Amino acid sequence: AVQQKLAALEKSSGGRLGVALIDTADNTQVLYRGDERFPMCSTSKVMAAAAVLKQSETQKQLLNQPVEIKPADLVNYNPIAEKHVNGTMTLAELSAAALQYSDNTAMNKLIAQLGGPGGVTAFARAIGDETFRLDRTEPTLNTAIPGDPRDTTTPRAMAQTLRQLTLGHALGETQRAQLVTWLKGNTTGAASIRAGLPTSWTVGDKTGSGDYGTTNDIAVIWPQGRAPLVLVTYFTQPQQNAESRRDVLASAARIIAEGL
Repeated sequence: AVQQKLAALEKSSGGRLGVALIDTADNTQVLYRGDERFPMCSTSKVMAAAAVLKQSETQKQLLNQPVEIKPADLVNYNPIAEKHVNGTMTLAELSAAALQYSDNTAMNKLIAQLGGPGGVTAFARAIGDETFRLDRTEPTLNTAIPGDPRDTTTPRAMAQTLRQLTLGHALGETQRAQLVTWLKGNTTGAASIRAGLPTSWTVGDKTGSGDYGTTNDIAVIWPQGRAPLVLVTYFTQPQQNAESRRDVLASAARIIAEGL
């Protein structure tokens, strides 16, 4: 009934919906188009941040390293970086800004720290994620062009990776805790998965948004009284300037919750 409910939501929305739920109490999965590729957009900021966290396991003062923010470094959405122009931000501050405010300059700095998009993909591969690919920096990674494999992943692989990063051991203990702290402090997710879930649940999430009305969210969820969950929702639309449909992600989370 869950797959049918999700299919009906997709049909009503006019778009293409991808869902993956992992219930870690019993490791059950719920997927909808779970092996179809979707543009990741700013949800990629999770992987990049984790990759920097991974680097910091073997470079101890790495998170505290200042990075210079030049005027020319600013892109299309720089709510935090725009205040440190002609200054510096440490990698911890950049990671926090990327994850919790979706600052695209912060993301580009994280990518640069990793040696380019392929460094993020290389981190994905090193932790056993064989589907993720990051090809471009911000803002062009948000073009979300139908069928373009660049900067895409699948809901299933994204859910598994998010589990390894936040509940599994792809990262060291302190690094996993730091990533969880960052996700929990996200400021942009109130209207996405969170809006479809009971209000007493704790949620760490990362939203994303892009062209083709691309509207994404990936979350680790601690329900009241039960084992955590991973829920990824990737939504995209047929027209390039389509408006974001975050309510669709909320409705998918609501459907998925009623069956858990």
